[PDB]
Parts: sequence; structure tokens; C-alpha cells
Amino acid sequence: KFLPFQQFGRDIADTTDAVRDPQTLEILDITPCSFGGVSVITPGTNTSN
Amino acid sequence: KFNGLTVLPPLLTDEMIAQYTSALLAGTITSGWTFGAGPALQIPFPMQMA
Ligand SMILES: *[C@@H]1O[C@H](CO)[C@@H](O)[C@H](O)[C@H]1NC(C)=O
Ligand SMILES: *[C@@H]1O[C@H](CO)[C@@H](O)[C@H](O)[C@H]1NC(C)=O
Repeated sequence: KFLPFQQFGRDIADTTDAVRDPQTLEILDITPCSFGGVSVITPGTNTSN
Repeated sequence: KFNGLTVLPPLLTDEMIAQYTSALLAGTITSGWTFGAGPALQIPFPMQMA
């Protein structure tokens, strides 16, 4: 924890380093899950499948 | 923080770019200008500067 009457953290724009306001106070991090796109490498239909 | 955005790595790494630059440097030092116009022909550097 940092100070009593102001606890909800946020580092730059949207990290929001707190759940909302835990009764136990105190904050660790924010990273539930974060994943990106996909792509497919293909040598060509007429060559293989 | 993964806000719907991502960066893709460059196709050539910094090490490979450095290797390309070093190859160009070695070619232009030990072979003058001919290595860019066919096979690399060695030539002593003072004569190249001449
Ligand atoms: C219950 O409230 C008290 C407040 O001091 C504290 O122990 C904690 O925030 C809450 N939870 C538990 C398990 O005590
Ligand atoms: C694929 O490869 C075959 C054999 O080389 C060729 O005949 C054909 O024109 C190529 N393209 C397609 C769309 O099949």
C-alpha cells in the first residue's frame, strides 16, 4: 500500500494497478492475459497442401 | 500494455545489418570499386587511393 485515502494505481494511461479497491488494500500488478494475432506460412497450393 | 496494438520485429536483425555493413566495408577496402560490378578483384589500398 502507498497512502490511505488514495490507493488505485495507474502508471501511464490504462494499466490500473489495482483491482478496484480491495478491503485488504495493497496492490501488486495487472496482467490477467494478453495475446495477439496469428498468421499462416504456406508454400503454395500447387506445390503442397 | 497490449491495448489492441503490437510491434513486429524487423526482418533483418541488428547483427545481420552489421554483418552486411562489414561486408560492404571489407569489399570497399580490399577490392576498391570493382566488387560492386562483378567479381571482387583485390588491389592494394594505396593504388586504390591513387
Ligand atoms: C476483513 O476486514 C479486516 C479489516 O481490518 C481485514 O482483516 C481484511 O481487510 C478483511 N478480511 C479478512 C480475512 O480479515
Ligand atoms: C503449379 O505448379 C505446376 C507444376 O510446376 C504448374 O503446372 C502450375 O501452373 C502451377 N500453378 C498452378 C496454379 O497450378
